[PDB]
Amino acid sequence: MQIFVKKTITLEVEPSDTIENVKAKIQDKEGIPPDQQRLIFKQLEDGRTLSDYNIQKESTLHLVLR
Amino acid sequence: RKVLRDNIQGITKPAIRRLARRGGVKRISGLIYEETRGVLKVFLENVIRDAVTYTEHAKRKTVTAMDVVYALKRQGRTLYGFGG
Amino acid sequence: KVLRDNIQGITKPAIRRLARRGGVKRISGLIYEETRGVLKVFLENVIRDAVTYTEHAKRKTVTAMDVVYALKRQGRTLYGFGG
Amino acid sequence: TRAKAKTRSSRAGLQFPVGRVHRLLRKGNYAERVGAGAPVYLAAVLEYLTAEILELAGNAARDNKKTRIIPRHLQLAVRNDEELNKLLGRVTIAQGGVLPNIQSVLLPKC
Amino acid sequence: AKAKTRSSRAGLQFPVGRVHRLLRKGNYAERVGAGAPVYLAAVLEYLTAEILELAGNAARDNKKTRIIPRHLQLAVRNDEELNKLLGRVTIAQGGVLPNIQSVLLPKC
Amino acid sequence: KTRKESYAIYVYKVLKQVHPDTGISSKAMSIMNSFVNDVFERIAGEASRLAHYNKRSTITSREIQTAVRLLLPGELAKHAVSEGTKAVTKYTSAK
Amino acid sequence: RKTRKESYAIYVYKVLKQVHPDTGISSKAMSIMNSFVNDVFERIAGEASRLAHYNKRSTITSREIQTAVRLLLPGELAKHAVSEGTKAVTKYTSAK
Amino acid sequence: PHRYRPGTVALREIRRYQKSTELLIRKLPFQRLVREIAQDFKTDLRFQRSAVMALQEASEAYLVALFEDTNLCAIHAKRVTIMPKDIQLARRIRGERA
Amino acid sequence: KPHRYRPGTVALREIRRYQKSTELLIRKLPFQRLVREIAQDFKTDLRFQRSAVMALQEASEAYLVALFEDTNLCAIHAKRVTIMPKDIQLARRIRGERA
Amino acid sequence: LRGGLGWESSLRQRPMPRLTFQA
Amino acid sequence: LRGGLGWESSLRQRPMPRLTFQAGDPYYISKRKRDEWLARW
DNA sequence: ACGTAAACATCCTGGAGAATCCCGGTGCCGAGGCCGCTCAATTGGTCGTAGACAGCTCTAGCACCGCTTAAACGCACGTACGCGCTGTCCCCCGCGTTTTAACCGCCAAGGGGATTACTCCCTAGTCTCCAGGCACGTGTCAGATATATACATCCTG
DNA sequence: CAGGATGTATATATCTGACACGTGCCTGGAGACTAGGGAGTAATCCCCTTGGCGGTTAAAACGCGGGGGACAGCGCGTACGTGCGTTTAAGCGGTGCTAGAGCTGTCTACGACCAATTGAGCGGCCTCGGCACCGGGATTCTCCAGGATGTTTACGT
Repeated sequence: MQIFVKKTITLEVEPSDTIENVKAKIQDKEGIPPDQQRLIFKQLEDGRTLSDYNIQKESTLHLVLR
Repeated sequence: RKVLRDNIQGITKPAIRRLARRGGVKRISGLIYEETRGVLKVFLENVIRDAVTYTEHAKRKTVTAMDVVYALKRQGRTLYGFGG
Repeated sequence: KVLRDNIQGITKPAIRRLARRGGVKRISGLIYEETRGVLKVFLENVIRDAVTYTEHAKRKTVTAMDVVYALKRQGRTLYGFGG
Repeated sequence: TRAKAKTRSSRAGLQFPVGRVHRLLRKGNYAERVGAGAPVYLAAVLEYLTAEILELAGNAARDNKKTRIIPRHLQLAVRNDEELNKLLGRVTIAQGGVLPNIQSVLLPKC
Repeated sequence: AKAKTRSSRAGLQFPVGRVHRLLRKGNYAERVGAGAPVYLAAVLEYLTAEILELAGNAARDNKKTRIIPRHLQLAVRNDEELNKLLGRVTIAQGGVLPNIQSVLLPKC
Repeated sequence: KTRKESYAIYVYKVLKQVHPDTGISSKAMSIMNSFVNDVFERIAGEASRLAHYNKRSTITSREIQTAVRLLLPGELAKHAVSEGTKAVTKYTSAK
Repeated sequence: RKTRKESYAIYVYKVLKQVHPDTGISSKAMSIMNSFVNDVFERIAGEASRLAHYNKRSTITSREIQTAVRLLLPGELAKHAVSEGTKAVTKYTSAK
Repeated sequence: PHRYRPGTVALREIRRYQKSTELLIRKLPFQRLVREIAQDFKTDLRFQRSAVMALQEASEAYLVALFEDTNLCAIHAKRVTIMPKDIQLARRIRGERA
Repeated sequence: KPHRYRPGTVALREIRRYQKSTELLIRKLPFQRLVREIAQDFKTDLRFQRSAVMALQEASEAYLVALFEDTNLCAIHAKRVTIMPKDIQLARRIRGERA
Repeated sequence: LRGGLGWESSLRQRPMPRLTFQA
Repeated sequence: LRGGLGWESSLRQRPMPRLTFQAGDPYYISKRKRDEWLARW
C-alpha cells in the first residue's frame, strides 16, 4: 500500500495507521517536524486513523508548511 | 423619456467597486466600469424581455414580482423570496 | 468477471486526438490523468441516472433511451438515438 | 353519411400533422383542455423551424458537393447560425463533429 | 365515525392531503397514487428539517434567536450536497459566503 | 405490426419542398425527428406552464404563441409567430 | 377578508420547532423556505410526471416519486430522503 | 501622517461587504434604469414595488457571482487586477457570450 | 540529412484533420469495457444494448472535446500555448461542475 | 434571398453568424 | 451527534463541506527553496 | 591569503486608527389566541389500469482466429516554460466638496382583482374512411479505391 | 534574400453496392356530425397601489494629488513535450452459438375517480411583549513605520 503527500512525498502506510504516525514519516524522510505540518486530503487530526478518513492506496494528500 | 444618460451611469464607479469587493477581488482595473455596465444592460434586457412578455400574455399593464421571478426561473436562475 | 485498471483503456494518443479535435497544440504530461478523472466523473454521473431509469423500468438491460434521457436530465440532451 | 373527409393540415396549408400534434397535446396532459388553434400554431412553428434547419443543412451539403444530408451537415448548418446555435446551445448531435476553427494566436505569424 | 388527519396516521407534520390535492390539480398525470403524497410530503419534510437545522445552527453561531435569510444562505452554501441541489438559486438578502483567494491574502 | 409514430414523412416532405433535388440520411432523419420532438415538448411544456400561470385550464393559440416568443431567440421568434398566425388566420377562413 | 392564500408557513414552523425548540424564523426567511418547498415539490412532481410518461403509465405511484427523489437530490441526501419516505409509506401500511 | 499600505484597505472592504448583506446599488438609479430599459419593449409600463426589488437583487447576485469568476481568471493569469478580458473570457466559458 | 519536421507544425495538420472529420476517437472496446466496469457497482450483473454503449461514446466525446475547447481558452489566457491540469480544473469550476 | 420553391418569402434573410470569441 | 430533540436520529450526520476551489496558490516553489525549508524545519 | 564595515534583512515594538463588548433605550413584527369556512377525511359505489403469467424471439454476451494497426518505447532536440530584472503608470487611499438618494408627507387616479350573467368552444361519443407504418423490391447514383499532378516548408550561394 | 525536393494535399475514372426511395396492404387513427356544459368572455365597481409632487440633509458620489505596488516587456536556462523509427499488445472483424430477457397478448382484481356528508385544520385579524437596531464608551486588535541585532560579501592583505 502506498500514498502520495504533496513537496511530493512517498510514504508506505497501513489502513489502521493514524495521521500522527504518518506525520512522523515525513519527519524521517523530509526532516519537517509534524507540529509544523498541516495535512489535507479537510484537515486531518493526529488521533484519527487513515481508515476513518476513507484514505485508500495512492490517496491524494497535501502538505502545507506552517 | 429618460434617454439622456440612459440612466446606466446611475450604476457608478463606487457601486461597481462595492459589487466587486463583495465578489472578492483585491484590485480592479479602470476599464471594467464600462464592461460591467454593458454586462448589466445585457442581463437586464434578457430578463426584462421575458418579464414583459409574461405581463403582456396575462393581459395586464403592470409588471408584478411574479413575472420577474418566473422569468428568472425560466432563464435558469431561480430566485427565492418574492413568492414562487 | 470483475474488471480492474480499466480506466487505462483510454490511452494517451486517444486523449491527444480528443484534445486536437478540441483545438489545442501542446499537451502537458499531467493532462493524461486529470482528463481521465474528468471522464470517469462524467461517466459516473451519466451512468448513475441511466441505471436509476433502468431499475425503475423493472428491466435488467440499459437501453439507449435511458442513456439519452439521463443525458437530457443533466442539460446535455443528445439527438440521433430516437429521443 | 357525411362528405369527403380532408385533413386539418390542408386547411392550415401545412404538411405537418396538426391532428397528430393535437393528439399529442391531449395525451401529454399539459393542460385539461386544448384549443382548436393550438395544434395549428404548434404545427406551423415546428414546420418553420424544421424548414429553416433543413434548408441550411441542404445549403451546407451542396457547399460540400454532397447531395445527401448526413449528420455532419446538421452541425455545420446549426452552429454556423448564431440564433440556431443559441436555440441548441445545450444540444449535442451524434456524429456531428466540430466546427473547423483555430485560435488566432496559435497560428504562426508572417 | 371520528376522522383523523392523514398526516397523523402517516406520522408527518407536512400536509399529505394538501400535497395530494396539489398533485391531482397540478396536471402531472391522469391518476395519482395513494402513497405518492405520503412519500412526497415525507421528502419535503426531511429536506426542510435538514436546511432548517443547518440554519438554526448558523443562528446559534451568530448569537441570534431568530433566523434571517442570511442564515439560510450560510447554511445552504456551507453544505456540499445542499449547495449542489440549490446551485442555480439566489436566496433573497442572503449575501455570499465569506471567503478569499489565498493569493490575495498576505503571505505572513 | 407494432407501429412507431415518427415525423419522418413530414420532415421529408418539407425537405423536398425546400430542396427538391437532395436527399437525407437515415441518421440525419433520426436527428431531425428528435429535434422536432424536443422542440415540440419544450414549447408545449412552456404553454402548459403559461396556462397554469393565470389559473386557466385550457391551451389556446395565444399562450402557445407567447411560449414560442419566449423560447425562440431574436429574429427567429419574430418569424415563427408570424408564420403561426398565418396558419391560424386561414384555418378559420375555410372549414 | 377573502382570497385566502396557501403557504407552507405553518408546517415549516412546526418542523422548525421539532428541530430547534427555542429558535424562531423571520418572515423573509419563512418566504425563502416556502419558495424552496414549492420549488423542490415542483421539481420532484414534474420529474415523476415525465418518468411516468416514460413507461406509458398513467399513475404517479410511490415508486415514481422514490425514483425521482433518488434521481434529483445529490449524494447521501437522496439516499436519506428515500429512507425517510419509505418509513412514511410503511406507516400508511401499518395504520388503515 | 498615517497612511495604510496600498492594498490592505481592499481586504477590509472585501470582508465588510462579504459579511454584510445589504444592497450595493443605489435603489433610485437602478429603478430609473429599469424603467428606461423596459420602456423600449412596451411603452407606458407600471412596475410593482417588489418587482424592481426582485429585479435589482437578482441582478446584483449575478454581477457578484460574475466577479467571483472573473477574479479567478485574474489570479489564474498570475495577476491580481481583474481586466475586461477576464470578464469576457469568464462569460465565454460560462456559455453566455457564445 | 534525414527530413525532419519542425515541432508545433505537425500539430496544426493533426488539428485540421481531426476537426474536419467526424468519426469516433476513443477505441470502442476499451470504452465499452470501462462503461461496464463503472456501471457494475451501481447494479450487479447489468446489460447494455449496442446503441447504449455507443450513445455513451458520443456523449463522452462531445463533453471531452467541449471541455478541451474551454481548457485551451484558459491556457491561452495565461499567455501560454500548452494546457495544464489547472486549466481543466478552472474550466470545470467556471462552468459550475466542480464549484 | 433564402426562400426556395414552395418556401417563397418567410425564412430569415441574412442570419447572424457565430462569433467564436478568441482570447 | 446530529440529534434534534423531536427529530431523534434520522436526518444526516457529518455533511460534506463545500470545496471552495482555490486558484493557483498551492504553496509550490523551487526545490532549491524547498531544500532550504528542510534545513530550517 | 584575510580584516571590518556595510547594505541588506528581519525579529521586536510604539503608537493611530479599526473592529469589539457591553450597556441601554426603543420600536415593529413574530407568536399566539380567536372566529370562521372551505376543504380534507368518511363511506359507498364502479371500473378500468396494472400485476401476474405464459409464450415468442431479439439480441447480448461469448468464443475463436487472422490481420494489421494504433500503442508503447526510446531518443534526439528545440522551444516554450518560468524565474528574474527593470521600467513605467495607473489604481490606491485619503481630503475636500458637490450632488442627490432617501426620507417623509400629500395627492390623484390606473387598474388588479373580485362578482355576476352569458355563450359557445372543447369534449364525449359513433361511425366511417383513408394517410401513414410496415414489408418488398429495388435499381441505383452516392460511397470508396488505383492513378495524373500543385505545393509549404526545410535545405541550398 | 531567391531557387530545389519532398511527402503532403488537389483532382480524375472505375466499381461497388448498402441503401434512401418508390410501391402495395391495410389498419389504427383521424375526420364529420350530434348534443352538453363549464371556462372563458364582457361589464361594473372597489380599493388601492402605483406614480408624481416638494423640503431636508446628510450619505455617498465626485474630483484631485502623491506614489507605490503591480503590469508588462525582455532575457536566459532547461526540461519536457513533440516528431520519428521499431516492435507488440490488442483493437477490429468474421463466423458459430447459446440463453437471458425484452416485447406482447390475456385475466383478473384491486387501487383509484367521484359524489354526498361532516367537521376541524388552517387562514385572516388583532394584539402584546421581546428580540434585534441603534447610540456611544471603553476595550482590545490590526497595522504602520522605525531603531535595533544578524549576515554574507567586498573590499583588502
